[PDB]
Amino acid sequence: LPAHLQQTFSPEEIQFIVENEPIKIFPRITWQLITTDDKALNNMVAMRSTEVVLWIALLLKQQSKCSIVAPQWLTTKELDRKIQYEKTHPDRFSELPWNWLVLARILFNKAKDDFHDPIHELRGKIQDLREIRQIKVLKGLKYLNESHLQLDNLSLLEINELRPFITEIMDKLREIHTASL
Amino acid sequence: KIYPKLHQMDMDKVSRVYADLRRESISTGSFPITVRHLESILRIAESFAKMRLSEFVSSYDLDRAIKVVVDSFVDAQKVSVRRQLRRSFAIY
Amino acid sequence: NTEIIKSFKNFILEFRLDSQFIYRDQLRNNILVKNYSLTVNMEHLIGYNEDIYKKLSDEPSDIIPLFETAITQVAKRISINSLPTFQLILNSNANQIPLRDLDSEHVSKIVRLSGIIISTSVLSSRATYLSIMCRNCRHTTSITINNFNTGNTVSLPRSCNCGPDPYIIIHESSKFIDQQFLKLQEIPELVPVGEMPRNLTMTCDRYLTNKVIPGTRVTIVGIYSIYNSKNSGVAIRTPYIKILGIQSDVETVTMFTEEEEEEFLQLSRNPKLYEILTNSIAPSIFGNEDIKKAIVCLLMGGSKKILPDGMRLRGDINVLLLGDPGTAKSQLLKFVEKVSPIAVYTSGKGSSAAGLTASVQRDPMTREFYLEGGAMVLADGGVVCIDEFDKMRDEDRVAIHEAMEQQTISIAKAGITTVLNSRTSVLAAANPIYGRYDDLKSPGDNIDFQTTILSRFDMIFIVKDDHNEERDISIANHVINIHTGNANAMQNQQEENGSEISIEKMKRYITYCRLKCAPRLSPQAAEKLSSNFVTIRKQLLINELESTERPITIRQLEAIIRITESLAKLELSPIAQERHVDEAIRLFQASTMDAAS
Amino acid sequence: ISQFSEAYNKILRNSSSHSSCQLVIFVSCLNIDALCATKMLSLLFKKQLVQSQIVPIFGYSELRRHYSQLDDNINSLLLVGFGGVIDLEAFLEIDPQEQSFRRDIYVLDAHRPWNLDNIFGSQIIQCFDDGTVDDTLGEQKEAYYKLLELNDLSKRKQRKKQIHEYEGVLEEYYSQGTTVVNSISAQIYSLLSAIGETNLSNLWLNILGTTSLDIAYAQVYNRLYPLLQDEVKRLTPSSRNSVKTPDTLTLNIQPDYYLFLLRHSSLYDSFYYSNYVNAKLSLWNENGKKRLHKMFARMGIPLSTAQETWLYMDHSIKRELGIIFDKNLDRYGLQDIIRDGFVRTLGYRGSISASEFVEALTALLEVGNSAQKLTNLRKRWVSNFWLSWDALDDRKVELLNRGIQLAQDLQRAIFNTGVAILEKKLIKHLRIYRLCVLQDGPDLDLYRNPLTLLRLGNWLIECCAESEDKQLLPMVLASIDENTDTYLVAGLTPRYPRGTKKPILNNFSMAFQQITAETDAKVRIDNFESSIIEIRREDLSPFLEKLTLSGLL
Ligand SMILES: Nc1ncnc2c1ncn2[C@@H]1O[C@H](COP(=O)(O)OP(=O)(O)OP(=O)(O)O)[C@@H](O)[C@H]1O
Repeated sequence: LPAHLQQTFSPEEIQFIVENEPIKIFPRITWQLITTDDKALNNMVAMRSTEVVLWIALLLKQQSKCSIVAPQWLTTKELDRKIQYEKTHPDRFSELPWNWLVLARILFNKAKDDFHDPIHELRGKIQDLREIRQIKVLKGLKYLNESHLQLDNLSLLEINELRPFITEIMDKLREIHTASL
Repeated sequence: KIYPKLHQMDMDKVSRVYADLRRESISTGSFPITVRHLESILRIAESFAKMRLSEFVSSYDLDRAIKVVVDSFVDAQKVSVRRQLRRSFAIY
Repeated sequence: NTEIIKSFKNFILEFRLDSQFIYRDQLRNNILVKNYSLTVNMEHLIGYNEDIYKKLSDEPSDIIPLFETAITQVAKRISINSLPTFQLILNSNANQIPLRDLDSEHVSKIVRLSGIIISTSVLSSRATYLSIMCRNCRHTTSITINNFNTGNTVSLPRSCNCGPDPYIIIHESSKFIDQQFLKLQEIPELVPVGEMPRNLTMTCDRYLTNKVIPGTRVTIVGIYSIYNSKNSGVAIRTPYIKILGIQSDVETVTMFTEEEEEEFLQLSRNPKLYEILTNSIAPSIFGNEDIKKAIVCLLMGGSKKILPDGMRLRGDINVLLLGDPGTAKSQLLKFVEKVSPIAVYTSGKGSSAAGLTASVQRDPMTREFYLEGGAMVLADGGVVCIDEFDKMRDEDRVAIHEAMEQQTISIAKAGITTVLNSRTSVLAAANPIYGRYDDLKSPGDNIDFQTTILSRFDMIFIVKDDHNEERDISIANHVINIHTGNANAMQNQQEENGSEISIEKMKRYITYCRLKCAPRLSPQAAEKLSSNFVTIRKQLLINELESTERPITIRQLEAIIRITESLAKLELSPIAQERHVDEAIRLFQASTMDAAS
Repeated sequence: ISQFSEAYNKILRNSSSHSSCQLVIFVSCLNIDALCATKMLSLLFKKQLVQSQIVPIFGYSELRRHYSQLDDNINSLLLVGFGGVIDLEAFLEIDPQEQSFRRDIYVLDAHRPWNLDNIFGSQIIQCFDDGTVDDTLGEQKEAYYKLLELNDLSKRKQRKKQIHEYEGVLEEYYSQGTTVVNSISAQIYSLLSAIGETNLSNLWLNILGTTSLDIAYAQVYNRLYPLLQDEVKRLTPSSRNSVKTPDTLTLNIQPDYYLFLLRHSSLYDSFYYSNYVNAKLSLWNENGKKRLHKMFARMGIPLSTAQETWLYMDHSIKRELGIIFDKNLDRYGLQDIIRDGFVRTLGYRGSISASEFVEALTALLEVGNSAQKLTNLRKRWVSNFWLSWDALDDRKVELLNRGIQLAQDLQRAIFNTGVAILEKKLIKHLRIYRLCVLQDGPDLDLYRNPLTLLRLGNWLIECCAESEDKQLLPMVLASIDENTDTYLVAGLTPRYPRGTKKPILNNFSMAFQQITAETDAKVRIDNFESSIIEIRREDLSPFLEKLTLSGLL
């Protein structure tokens, strides 16, 4: 019996989920491990790009034996066209890595060192897009009615925290109207 | 300027020496021993020390402090105090 | 000048103290609030830029507008009408300054200060924006007061023939703000010398207003300056000071943080939760725990029963400290005032200049009339400390007879007859006549003559100081330990460390509690008590069978009833316990004993 | 007597295990110099993810209460601060266990002389002598190789004289002032630098660790600035700002002062509670008091401005401050204040002097928290210990401010109680040495911490003698509150006014051993620190007479 949350996913859970996503890195390394579902790999070439699951990358990076690739989608200069595209589209939320919130929080824990001036940089940049995305949630949130929601593009993290909000809502709405029938 | 302070150690005697200064002093008159009255002895002591410029309470500072209070309380007594005089001798 | 804006905007954005930046958070935090406000940490500000702080400190008044007009900028970014300018409050705790010293040097200098307010003016408007038109040219214009130090700073421009200054006010289109006009006084403790304490008018605007109760101990910041006014010289201007920001010691304010409830819940769980407070009230004090205990029951506030009809139970009771000097009761109430969030210490006469009667006074200008105030009103809904209650002039002493029960004062003075509400809980410390022998006498023949004064009182205490050797030497040495090296004072740390109340938090605890629970007695407690006093009512009359003169009322029982919720309120329980009641009986029994003597 | 790396490499084969490991660092004990070296090492294994125990040992014999308590699977071991004097083969015994022994012990001590049993008889050791004093120190070679294995009556009598010759020689060594060589973290950092790792934190830690004993001379440390100064040269995060940056935001060299709580207090009291300022200016008295104010009259400083926070000092007051110092302080002999010692810069959270950074950590030691009570209280010091270890953490700075503030609370009573003592003239001049005792005072519990009177004594010894002619001397001190005349007695040594020509070491510590080898009634070596001892007032009086004579120095 979970008690809490328990219906919504924990942010610690969803990040625990996003850990499962594969990404390329630059190992210092040159048994097996067989593991289970990895399928990878032959002992990896030092200073070479290879796609691997996220949390394992945290491992060798935790020993600093590996160098994680920066997301191509993660370019602050590149990200402005999104906020550019976002600032000109009051409706659409544009495009998302879909895990990216936890990433940046996690990316800057350790892997921060790999990027060029991530410091004092995207954190603000990402933050602006974070709320401008978030603000557009509530602005469209006034439209909220049963039985349909066009949620479109949103980061699941905020989607998770918003879960208790609307899920508790429309059920009232759907109930009250349908009950009214 | 000068701010005298007692050391609790040797001051324990007064709490002991006062016990002589209440009940036996209570034995005559009504009482007239007061809780406040004891508080005075310290305000008494603080004076001579600054006069000594010691910055802290000394025994000699108390020596007057008690004696100042002893007969002071004594004179309040009736002529029967002449008998009350002889017991206070221990507090000298 | 310009573009210094973005530098704050940078600290508005560029700034992140790891792991999370603040003011940029605070803004959106205030956004949905529609708070239209920001509280700045200035001591934090220097941490960002060292230059702009003193660069701000040079002429802070002029860079005031450089903020809220800037804060809207990204706020407007985050808003994406109409959007009124936010109200910033910057604050610092670092070097506190005495009211005793205000140097003209400090003009246009921001200064954090502690203070004790006399009072504050009723709120009045200031128009942040206005539209104005030529009474002649039909020319359309608009003006704003974007910021100000009252000057008057601005007036109608005379350039529209047409003139002079044909432009005129339009209020409808104009937009407005408020000001409190606080009058603050220095802390009484220091350093008035023999001289009377200076008093000062502090300027509170918009959100600044209504933020502080009159008479409260407060810490405040703002700018020293001078206004010529007119209503001095040659060409001398009267002193005034801006308030920004005011971060006042909590409360010094019904709301509070959530985790506070929990730590109190930790206290509410304690079996000794009441008994520890028995020690907390008297760190320096020795004995008289019954009277000591009798303190707390009144501390939580009395029974308020408003259910129809308009008849309502009062609070909080009455108590008498009467006993020979060396009772330390006046010293006691001095602790009492410190313990009450709102209380008035009165030894009078009145205290200090305060009318023991809330009284009427005329307005100097424009004649008219107003309530001049009264101690009952000053402390209303709270603690009342009284000394020399026997030395009180009996005429306004009469007003006391009313103040305690009906708890509403009314005076016909001039044209204003209005009936004020007084919810205060009074306690009488007045010394008994002729020392010990009055106990050899009737219990009465002390207050006035009649005990009808006692009638309005509830728990009245007669201190019996007996000269017991061991009893004195205990507290006797306890006294010396109170002194240097303050051995007793160091004992509280381990009492603070392990259990014992800090008593300032406790005040917050009580204030928490006082507003929290509304305990209603269990049905069987009353019948336990109904069976109780009926004996006491019957028994004391058995003492009255000798025609012995001393006393009893049904109001005597009702007072006891308020003791039921008293400690029970400390328990926080919704209903009074059966077991809980009993201590009130034996405790009030100790009060009844005073009648027994 | 081995290179650190291979010794560290030696643990590597002994390291990784499941269940791990097994080795246990010993935190021993009170002195912070171990603390930095632990975390750097603590971080070292973090890099390798090496599991192990962390024990904040306090009692000198407490390790015996522990080593004799929990040792099971431990295949390897490292200790800190101890063993440089007394042998654990005697202390533990040991008992050679299985050549290719099952367990080995790294022994960290910066104090000399090393124990005779340390280097030779390599067992758990791994003698820690490397690389400081090898030396030689060729004297220990005759303490064994000559000693071992040791007409015929002539050759027999000839050997014994040679034996007594070496015994007579060996008798001097190991009987001698126990003194620290250098901050252990430095050599550990050398090993840290040996593996190639240099972390601005880690160097800061050396900067931190180096600072630990800085209150007591250097002495090598004076040349150890540059060793660190080279490092600040070895590392330049950028050529220029790059403002702030909001993150790193890193340390830089500054004109540091013996002035206390510089950034963290009003400059006025900053002089007032500064110990170096104390005796030089005779701060306790009213006479020299105004003279400092006279310096503000020289400095052109408003008295209230001295009352002002260091945060808000005018930029003029800032930039001209040292120049004001340049034009003033030298007149009073205050010219040796300014130090180029390094300062961390947290920007938004502010820059801090490691010296100042240290003192806050020092406040953690005594506060921020029958015979069982002392173990209970010593445990509280250990209970209070980790909270101080918590203060080692970087992100947690807010908690530091308590000690930051509490340190200010310390000297307030520190500067308070001591000066009170000054009025009574309680020093016993004696002849051989200056001597003192505290029979009474408020809050001796706070004085129960050795560092309390230690910072106090140092605040005293330099106060009582600047000099203050003639002949700077070791100080006597004792104090008592409760626990039946415990009377903690800590050793004290004279301070030169910036002119330590000689090591001069320690004497009484040997002399304290003289009485502990004597009737030794109520005297307690229970203190890990040789300079500090527990004694009953009842037996200390004769202990004093036994202390007065025979004087070893
Ligand atoms: N229970 C007690 N605890 C602590 N101090 C006490 C107690 N009883 C008496 N004293 C001491 O006796 C003195 C009484 O002085 P104080 O002025 O408080 O008397 P009082 O009872 O308030 O005067 P009055 O009776 O006129 O109201 C104080 O110094 C106080 O320390």
